[PDB]
Order: sequence, then structure tokens, then C-alpha cells
Amino acid sequence: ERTYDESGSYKVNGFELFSEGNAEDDDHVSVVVDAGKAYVKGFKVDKPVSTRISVPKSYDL
Amino acid sequence: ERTYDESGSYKVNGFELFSEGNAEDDDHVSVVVDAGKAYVKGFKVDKPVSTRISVPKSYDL
Amino acid sequence: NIMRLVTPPLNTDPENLQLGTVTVLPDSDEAVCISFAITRLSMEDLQKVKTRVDNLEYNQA
Amino acid sequence: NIMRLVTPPLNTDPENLQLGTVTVLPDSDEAVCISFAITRLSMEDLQKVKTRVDNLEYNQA
Repeated sequence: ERTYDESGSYKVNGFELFSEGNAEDDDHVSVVVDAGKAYVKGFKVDKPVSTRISVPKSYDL
Repeated sequence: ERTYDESGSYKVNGFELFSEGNAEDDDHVSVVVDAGKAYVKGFKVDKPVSTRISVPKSYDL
Repeated sequence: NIMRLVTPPLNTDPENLQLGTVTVLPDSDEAVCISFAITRLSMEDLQKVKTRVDNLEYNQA
Repeated sequence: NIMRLVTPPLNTDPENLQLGTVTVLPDSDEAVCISFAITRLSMEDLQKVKTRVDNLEYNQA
């Protein structure tokens, strides 16, 4: 509560975005989020390793 | 940990440097560091009185 | 939307911290990743900003 | 080094807070003491900096 009321949510380091295009599925594009640390809502969020996420491809016409 | 992540190391007050030249030894110059307060690696460092330090004289040719 | 007019979604949820945006090209494996994460400013950084302000007003004078 | 080229030692250890530098003249009791300690900036100081920025942009206009 004190941290959020003083400074709000902010990043400390890391959490860079990189595209890889891994072929897990032809209808998705893989994205890698690099390891980092941040304080969200006053709670620390330390991730030691990168997280992989995938976005669906755009087909709307 | 939280303080160092949010703000790093910083000084609050005090810790001024003053040269006195006290003759404790002919090969040294005495320097006085005034009392002060600081946060190093998040840990408070509160000193009530000054500290005397000495630097060796320069003789390199 | 078309690439000239596409914009990221607008959000105001306090519970989430935005790390960046990922743009996917229309019907392609390529994707553009940019990081817009809010990052802290330590006391040294703020002092450097203050020095920059001092230089700015000096140049103004 | 000679007085025209002498510089303080370079350090990047996070565990230490630099309070200042002491310069000793070649073969003399005299010494020059300067404080370069990183110091905090209270929210009042940051508001004053913001006001100074406001004045700078007003003068630019």
C-alpha cells in the first residue's frame, strides 16, 4: 500500500520483448519476454528466466 | 531490498569533509568526516559523531 | 485496422503494468516488438535531471 | 600524477556510497577536500524542479 501510494507501479529491470517465430503453430507467432524485476501494485514480481508467449495471427479482412 | 530497488543508495544529511592537519604522524594528513545519515544498499547508516581519517602523503616521483 | 491506422488497445486498469506492444503484419510471420515499460528513476538519475535543468537555464541566460 | 592531470580512482561497487574526494598536494601538509555525495530529492524538491521546467518552457514560448 505504501509503495503504490508513494511511487505506483514501475519496472526495475528486464522484460525486453524479442520475436522468435517458433513454429509451435502456423496460426500463432511466438514472442519471448526477457527475465526481469518489477513492482506491480506494490508487490514485487521477480522472474528469474524468460517467459514465452504467443499471439494469434491477424486474418480479419 | 525494497529501498535499494526503488531508489538505490543515497545520502540524507551530513558527512561533510574537513581538513584539519592534526600531527598524529608526519607522513599523514588528518581529515574529519562530519556526522550524518545515509542509506547504503537500503540499510540505514546513522552516525552520531564525526570520524577522523588519515590519508598518506604523496611521495611518488 | 490497416497498418497506417492501427493503434494498440487503450487500457486504464491499475492492476496491470504495461511492458510493451507487439504489432503483427497482415498475414505474415513477422512481428514488430517494442518495449514501453515504465521504469524507475533513482536519486542519481533525478540529480542528473536537475543538473540538466541547471544547464538548460544557463543556456537560456 | 601531476596536479594538472590527477583524477580520483574510478569505482563502480554498488555496496559503497562515495562521500567525496580528498586531493593531497605534492609533498605538503595541505589537502583539498570536496564532497560529491549523492543526496536525496524530496517531493517538495521534485515539485520545485517541475516548476522550474514549467518556467523554462514558458520562457521558450
